Amino acid sequence: RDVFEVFSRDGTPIRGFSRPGPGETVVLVHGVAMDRRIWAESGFLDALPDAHVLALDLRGRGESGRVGTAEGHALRRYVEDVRAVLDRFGRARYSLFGTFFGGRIALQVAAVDTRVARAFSFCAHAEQVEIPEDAVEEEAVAVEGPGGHAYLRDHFTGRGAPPWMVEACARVDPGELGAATRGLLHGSDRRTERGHPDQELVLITADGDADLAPFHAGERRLGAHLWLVDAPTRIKAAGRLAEVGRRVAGVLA
Ligand SMILES: CC(C)[C@@H]1NC(=O)[C@@H]2CCCN2C(=O)C/N=C(\N[C@H](C(=O)N[C@@H](Cc2ccccc2)C(=O)N[C@H](CC(=O)O)C2=N[C@H](C(=O)O)CS2)C(C)C)[C@H](C(C)C)NC1=O
Repeated sequence: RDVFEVFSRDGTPIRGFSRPGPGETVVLVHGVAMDRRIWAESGFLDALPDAHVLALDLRGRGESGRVGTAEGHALRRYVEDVRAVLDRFGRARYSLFGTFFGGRIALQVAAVDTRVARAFSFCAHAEQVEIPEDAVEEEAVAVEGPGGHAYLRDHFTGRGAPPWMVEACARVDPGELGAATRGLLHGSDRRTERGHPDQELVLITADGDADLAPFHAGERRLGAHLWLVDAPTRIKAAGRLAEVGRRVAGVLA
């Protein structure tokens, strides 16, 4: 692995790693309370034998620049972070894969960037969502204070998340957890669109997902393919991420 830095539109430095390979160029986008270490820890990275893998830390996470404001965590800024990585590696074709909100980011990048040949969204769909202001603010308060890491650790432990997902939360600055949560009130609720006709769009979720309807909506509206894994909930589906990586490898091959 080599490390890289690029700058987003708003000047935020975005840091990541590049794992060279002779195959397709894949860009990996982590979830909110995560960083780029999850790709190796989940076994997803090992499941892609040939790809040139680019894994970024989104703003405010990992080794990327701090933000600390709700507006600085607007979805459009994350999209800019990812597009800056596409610029650095200069390819005409990329395949994006994102987990949870990272999947939503990947879908939005696909909508706006014609260099995205494929986008895979794990446990996030493409449809418009309702984002209640009170629930957002309550969650932001719960994650940003002294007890915020413990709150998330307990939440994910009680819901059966894999250990790497439980542990990643404590690596995120609490102020960035709060600001990222509040960032949802700046555009995150709009549906995503297909970027161009030849793009391959894939949604993945738990077969037991309590809200599969919007995943089927994306099949109809975007021509996305839906992949299911054996799990009762989206959080538990994260235990299957390496297995999903093997199926991604089959597409890239
Ligand atoms: C419940 C709580 C622990 C959890 N909060 C987090 O984890 C982090 C901590 C800081 C904020 N965090 C967010 O996530 C932002 N908060 C939310 N987002 C919503 C959501 O529904 N997301 C979906 C994916 C999705 C996205 C876009 C479009 C479709 C689907 C989802 O499946 N979420 C599961 C939780 C579960 O299955 O019950 C997880 N998502 C985390 C991640 O993205 O990394 C890993 S687990 C809407 C508004 C996007 C809600 C709510 C308060 C607004 N709170 C959560 O989700």
